[PDB]
Amino acid sequence: NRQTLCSLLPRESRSHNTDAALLPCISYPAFALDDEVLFSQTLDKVVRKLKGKYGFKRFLRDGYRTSLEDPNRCYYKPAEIKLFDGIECEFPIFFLYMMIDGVFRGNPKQVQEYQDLLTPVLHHTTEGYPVVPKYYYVPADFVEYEKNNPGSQKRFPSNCGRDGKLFLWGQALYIIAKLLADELISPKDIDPVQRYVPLKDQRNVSMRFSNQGPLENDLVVHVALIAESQRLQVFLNTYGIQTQTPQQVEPIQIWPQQELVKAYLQLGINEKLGLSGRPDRPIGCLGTSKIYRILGKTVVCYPIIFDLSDFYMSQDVFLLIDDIKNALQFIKQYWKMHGRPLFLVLIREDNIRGSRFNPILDMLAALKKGIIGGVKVHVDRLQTLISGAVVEQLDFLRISDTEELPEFKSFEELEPGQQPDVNISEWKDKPTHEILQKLNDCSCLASQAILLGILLKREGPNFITKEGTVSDHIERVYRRAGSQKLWLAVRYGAAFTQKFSSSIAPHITTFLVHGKQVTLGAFGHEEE
Amino acid sequence: ETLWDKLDHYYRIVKSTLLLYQSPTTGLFPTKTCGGDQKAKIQDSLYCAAGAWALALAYRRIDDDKGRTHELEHSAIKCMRGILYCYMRQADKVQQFKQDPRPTTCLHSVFNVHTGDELLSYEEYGHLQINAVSLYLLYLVEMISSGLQIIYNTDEVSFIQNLVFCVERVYRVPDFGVWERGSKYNNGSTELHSSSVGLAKAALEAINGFNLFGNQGCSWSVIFVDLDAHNRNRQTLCSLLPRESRSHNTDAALLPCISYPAFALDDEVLFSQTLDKVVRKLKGKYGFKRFLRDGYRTSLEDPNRCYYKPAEIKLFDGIECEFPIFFLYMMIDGVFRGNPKQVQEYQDLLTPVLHHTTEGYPVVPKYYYVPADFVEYEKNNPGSQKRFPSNCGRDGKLFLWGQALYIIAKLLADELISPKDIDPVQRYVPLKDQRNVSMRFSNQGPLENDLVVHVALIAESQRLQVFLNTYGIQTQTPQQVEPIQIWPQQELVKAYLQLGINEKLGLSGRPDRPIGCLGTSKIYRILGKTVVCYPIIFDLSDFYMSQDVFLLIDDIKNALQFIKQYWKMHGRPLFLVLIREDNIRGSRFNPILDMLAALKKGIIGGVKVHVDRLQTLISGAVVEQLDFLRISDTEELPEFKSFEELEPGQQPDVNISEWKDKPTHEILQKLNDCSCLASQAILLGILLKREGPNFITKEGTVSDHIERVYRRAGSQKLWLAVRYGAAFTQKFSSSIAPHITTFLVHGKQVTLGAFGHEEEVISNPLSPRVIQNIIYYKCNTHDEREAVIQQELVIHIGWIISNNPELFSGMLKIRIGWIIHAMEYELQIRGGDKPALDLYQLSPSEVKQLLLDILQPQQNGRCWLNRRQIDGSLNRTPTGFYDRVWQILERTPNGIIVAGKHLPQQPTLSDMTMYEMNFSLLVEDTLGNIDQPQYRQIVVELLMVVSIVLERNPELEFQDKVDLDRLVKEAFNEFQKDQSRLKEIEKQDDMTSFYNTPPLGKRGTCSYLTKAVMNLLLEGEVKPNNDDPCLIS
Amino acid sequence: RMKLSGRPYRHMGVLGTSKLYDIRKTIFTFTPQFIDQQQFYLALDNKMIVEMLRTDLSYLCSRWRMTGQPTITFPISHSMLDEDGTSLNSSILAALRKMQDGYFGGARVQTGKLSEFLTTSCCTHLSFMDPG
Ligand SMILES: C/C=C(\C)CC/C=C(\C)CC/C=C(\C)CC/C(C)=C/CC/C(C)=C/CC/C(C)=C/C
Ligand SMILES: Nc1ncnc2c1ncn2[C@@H]1O[C@H](COP(=O)(O)OP(=O)(O)O)[C@@H](O)[C@H]1O
Ligand SMILES: Nc1ncnc2c1ncn2[C@@H]1O[C@H](COP(=O)(O)OP(=O)(O)O)[C@@H](O)[C@H]1O
Repeated sequence: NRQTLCSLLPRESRSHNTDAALLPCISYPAFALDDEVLFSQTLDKVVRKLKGKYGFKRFLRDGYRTSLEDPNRCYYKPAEIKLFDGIECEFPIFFLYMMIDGVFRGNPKQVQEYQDLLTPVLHHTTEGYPVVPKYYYVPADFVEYEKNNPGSQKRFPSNCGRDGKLFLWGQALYIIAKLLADELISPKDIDPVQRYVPLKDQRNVSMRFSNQGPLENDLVVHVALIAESQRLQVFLNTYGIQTQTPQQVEPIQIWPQQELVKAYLQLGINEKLGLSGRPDRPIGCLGTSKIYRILGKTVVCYPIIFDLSDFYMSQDVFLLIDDIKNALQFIKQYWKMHGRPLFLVLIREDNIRGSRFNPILDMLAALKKGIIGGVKVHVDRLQTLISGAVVEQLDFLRISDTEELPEFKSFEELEPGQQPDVNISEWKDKPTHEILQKLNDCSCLASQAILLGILLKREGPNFITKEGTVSDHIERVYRRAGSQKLWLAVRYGAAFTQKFSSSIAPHITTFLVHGKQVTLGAFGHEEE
Repeated sequence: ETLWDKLDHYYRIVKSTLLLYQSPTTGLFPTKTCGGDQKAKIQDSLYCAAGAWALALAYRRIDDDKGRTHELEHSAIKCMRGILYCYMRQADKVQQFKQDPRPTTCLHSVFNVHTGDELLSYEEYGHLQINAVSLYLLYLVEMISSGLQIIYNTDEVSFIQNLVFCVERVYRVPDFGVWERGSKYNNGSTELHSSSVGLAKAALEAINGFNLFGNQGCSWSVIFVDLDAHNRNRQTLCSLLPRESRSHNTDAALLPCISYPAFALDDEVLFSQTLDKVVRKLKGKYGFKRFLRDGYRTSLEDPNRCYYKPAEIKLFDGIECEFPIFFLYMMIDGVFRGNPKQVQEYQDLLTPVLHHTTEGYPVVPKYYYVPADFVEYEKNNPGSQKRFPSNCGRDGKLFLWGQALYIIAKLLADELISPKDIDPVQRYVPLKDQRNVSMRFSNQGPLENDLVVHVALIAESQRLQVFLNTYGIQTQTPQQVEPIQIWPQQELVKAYLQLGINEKLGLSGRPDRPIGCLGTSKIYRILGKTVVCYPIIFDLSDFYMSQDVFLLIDDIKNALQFIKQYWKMHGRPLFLVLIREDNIRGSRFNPILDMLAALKKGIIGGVKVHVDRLQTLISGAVVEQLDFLRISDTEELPEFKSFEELEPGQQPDVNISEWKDKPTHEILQKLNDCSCLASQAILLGILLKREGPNFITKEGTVSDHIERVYRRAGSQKLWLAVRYGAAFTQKFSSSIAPHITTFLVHGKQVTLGAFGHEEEVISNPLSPRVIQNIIYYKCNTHDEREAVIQQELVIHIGWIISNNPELFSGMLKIRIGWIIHAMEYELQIRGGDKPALDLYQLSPSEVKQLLLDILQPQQNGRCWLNRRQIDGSLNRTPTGFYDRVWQILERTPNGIIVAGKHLPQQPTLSDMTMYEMNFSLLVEDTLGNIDQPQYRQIVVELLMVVSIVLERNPELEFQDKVDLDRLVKEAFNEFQKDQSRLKEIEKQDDMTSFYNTPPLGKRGTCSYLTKAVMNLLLEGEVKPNNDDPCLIS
Repeated sequence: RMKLSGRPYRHMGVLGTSKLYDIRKTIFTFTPQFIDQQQFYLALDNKMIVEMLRTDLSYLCSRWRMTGQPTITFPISHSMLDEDGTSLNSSILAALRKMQDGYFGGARVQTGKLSEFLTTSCCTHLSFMDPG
């Protein structure tokens, strides 16, 4: 949500480059934006393009209760939106939000400028009580004159109060603004949770600002190198890295992220209201970076970067080292909680196998030096790192219906061709059992994936193979060339077995949250 | 520059010029950076630890601190767990100081930096500096709040509580102060310093309810302050607040109090009145003078003699050492109080006076002294000469307290630490935020005070609840509130006796004093039950004052008004009006029903109240959880008793004198023929003396028959007997001592003793048992009925000082014997020819209305003989009398002699300043021998006239000593002569006519006195003056 | 300030002079004791140095219980050459060739450039040597 608001921030939406609904957000009640430059970039566009004598236009090209709007038709038809340019209704409430923003942000002359603007537009009821008209519309007879010289004509109120019509939201905001302006209530009183953080105080506010402040970001993520086995800890120590096996941290339990997703599934479960619990999604790098107290035990979670996957990308160690750098950089840019983040670098014996050892040791060594990617880190023993740290106490688990506490499994010590010769096209025109013939004469795990992948289609999921169900032989060839680092096979295998990663969907949202749109599809072929 | 580089600059200065010096062992920092002195002062170490902590608060804004946050923070803990060690070794002294706070029972304030052992003894050094114990507690709260874990076990919490029990009673313990000397005179004298009481008010506001374990804390780690003792400190500070003490009208130690670290004052007008005097009278080019007439390391000071001798203090006027640190406090005050131009004005003043060490690190010289060769030139034109630093740093000498304040001020000014960061407990409350801060501000704000006290009318019996309901008041018996337990205050005093009890450190618990109206106004959770306490106003007592219902109704109004003025805690106060069946007996019913009815209406005395059922009133209220009781040693919880439903002569004929000359068994004879409970008290009270405590009486031991007659006439409302009985049985009230502290906290001094007899002066807070000797043995040896009436007036005056303080303005020494005299005279003037009523026969309440009537501003109407007798007897002085007497002494070379006393120009002009409270007491001592009270008013008027003549006419000055009696005699003799010419009155040396003459009028008293003064002044040289140089000369 | 004067001069054996040291951001490697001690006849004999090196390697293979892999820096001095100077001592060659073969001194030895050994060594950091 922070990433989406920021990507879209000077603006409101694809359609509106400014809306006056941004004023309720950027400032009372939410006080959401945490960038002073975007607040000024957003407010200045809202004031400049939306302010009026009688209020702030909700958005430019707005047809609400405009004289030119058709009352019967709910939906404006294409290009109608032009007819409402200069006729836009101006809502006096936005003057009241600007007065509340001024009291909060210490501008005693933005309260006056907008109080002065509201005293004229404010109607009064028969007993003298002020009525904030919801909108001020240009009367139909004067629409063309306003469109010609905008700001010239006189707009009639929408509710005068004596009419018996009152804008209850605006009536309430008059009380909030008038009390705040008259100092009969304090900014602190109406923002008990401190949504407005004055700049000088933008330092240690959770989920928003970090000790370093609003601008500086050199977080030191608290790395803990955890080794799958004692064998690997002793091997890693000989080569320079002190790591701790899952058992050496006995009270602390290292859990896959998925085991926290199982625990959270019990949060908000009400059977009286038919509610179920956290939706089963992945906890990510800003939630696996927290220490949790779940059912009386301290749980630290390995990041989702270390979660084993069918996709062939997992096999490249260089991608793991990069996902570790990429995760720590995300934790640096976007972790604004009180404690130092805790990244646990689970090392599996497969990660050091073969020449993956030299790349992994350099990552592990930089993690020991204190910098991997511009992200400063402090590798240390989990017990020392978890010691005075804030622990999220997950108390919703309780005992609930079952008189037993839920069963949570925790990571445990694992105690001990140049080109495919077989081209797809020339070998798929054949329907022959001969593809099953070359299958016995193909040492290429890429010719095998192409030959044993033509058959996942023409003969079927289980057409018998010499080896067994075809589905098993492609998964054997995919897995085999994944290890032998035979990447043409790993990709013919993944494709033929139609493999998709859990992360494709989570990443396609990075594109979307950032205002980008992804098209999948080849070049010269159907795009989507 | 990166933050790392910006703050590495301060880490180099902190590590070289402050943390190098921290004792490896104790943690305390040394006063002398270079040398063999082993002295670590307590205050300077606290300021040094605060300086390291301020750098840690800055390094917390950098995640890659490289260890500097842990080291700088843990250095602060080291210094603070080192002061605790020094104090914890001297916890034999913390127990002795709670019980007998005294200069020679105090925790030492200078310790061996290397070992933590006592270095200087009580004779060698004035260790009673409660600024230090109090700043230890403000800093422990401010550091534990920050995240710094200084208190480690329950025993350390019990010592911090016992340290609190000591810091609560500071108002009554006079001390040496931040400056270690006491007053400007180094006479070895302790005085109450606004600075020490102000830091104590602040430690107590901060530590009330602070888990000293911090975040890792429970209910058993909280410190509990007495809301009543804190109030007594607030009351003392505010009655000494533009000033610092009886000696100093301003001191720069007020700046550490009024603003960082304590931020104590809660009045913005007094803060400005206090700061402005400090800046105006103490600021300098090189720093702020600690106090005017200060001899610290002055060129003229004798190094060998510790104690300045009388009038030496003049030699130090203009030579005063100027401490650059005060510029740093003013810069910290500016950062806190949002003045970005007071930080600059005082930064600009400090950049020049700041020396630098060889490596470039700034050295704040402790003081800048005028060199000896230039002393006279500075005295002649102060601010002209150049003063040499005291420490240049290169010398190897650094002021570690000033080094630490540079780090705090420079970090705060550079915005590398925030005001919020170094005041985690919010000691500074910006005006706009002065609303809901406990013990300081209430929802209504800083100025508005219409508190609605939550009254709960509790009835002794169901019988009384049903009786009260028939007559209109719904009350609830103690049982009807079943879960809630109503306890006497004394049962909370028993419970609190278990707070801070450590047998390992020899600590005992809260001292056994009374909890008062701001502590019985709280709901308490003691041992799993909710306890609400009846006020101490409802506590039964031997003293006869309890019998007057009108005094109970007034004590109820007086208590609720105190609760309104001085309760600033979160909940609404809870006053429980216990009604006893004795209270409604007889015609006490009509007065009690009107109080109970007004309590039902919602207003009794201007204090709005909400009577309601206790269960509803106690429901969402904050309850103080008294978790210290636990089970402790005994496996049983303590046994606390709670209020339970009590289920069903015209004149004494026998005169003392004519019946005491007799030793006869005949006094025992009339005893059988006296129906007067006043003749019986006089007859059976002669015998408590001559025959003995148990001389057999027909009735039984005499001690039993006077206690029967006292109690009997107490009920029959026979007040002459109740007072002869109380006196003869020598009865003293628990409240005489608590009230005599109202006088003292308010800057007044009580004198007990009769008019015309031995007076005594209680100038300092005293024990009930010392106060009792003063009233029954030392002062009243002729009539003891006087001691009961004087005890009656101290109780009445004490609540009047607390709630209506200005009915006693112009009064600095409240002579209760003289005030009783004014009352006996008011009864005669009121009486007319008909004989005057005997003050002694009057009911306690009638004696309170007589007092309130005599204290009422004398208005146009009474004879000017009556106006004078009342004003003179009350010792009321026209406003500025004391300042005007200074002006008379300044322009009189040989002094004023009144009634055989003499205010000489020196040593007073040399040792004192115009508004010094010490002078007001010297003027009051000089006018002490004036026996006649109307003569005191004429002498007060001559002095007021001499001030107008001297001020209006600047040329005339007295040659010889002014004998105020001779100027008065010459004025009366002129009046005698002029009135004789009108009608030849034959009374001689009778000044009654003179006293009756109005002060100003055709031929009034003020003319005669002006004339006399002018004849004396004109008999001497008329100095040609330049303000209005003579035109004809 | 508290009159503490560093560490007494203690001879660093093979164990101490087998880690790499980070002194003022530049890596310092230290040759064993037996090489710089050329003040008695033992250093003149190249066979002795071979034997001292073998003893040091045998001690290292058994007593190294440290993170990292130990690194013995063995510089071949001019005294380690033969009489002519155009050839190296036979004993010293033989020892070096056995170390290249992986085994010498009861220990498995990996020979290679010192730059390669940074990533898998006990690169302890001497922060007390930084100025200031
Ligand atoms: C509450 C009390 C009061 C208001 C005081 C009432 C005032 C009274 C009774 C009179 C006070 C008179 C005073 C102070 C003085 C008078 C003057 C004018 C004295 C002049 C003395 C003198 C000889 C001056 C020299 C004149 C010069 C300089 C000639 C060149
Ligand atoms: N397999 C994954 N790879 C990378 N990031 C993931 C993965 N699964 C979840 N996340 C991240 O975890 C967070 C929450 O998970 P999820 O609810 O699945 O996110 P989204 O709804 O954006 O797909 C997001 O930041 C998401 O990008
Ligand atoms: N009899 C009493 N009447 C009123 N207040 C009392 C009485 N006894 C004690 N107090 C109050 O209880 C608190 C502490 O009691 P104590 O130690 O006697 O006070 P002090 O030393 O000021 O006389 C003070 O606020 C004091 O005024």
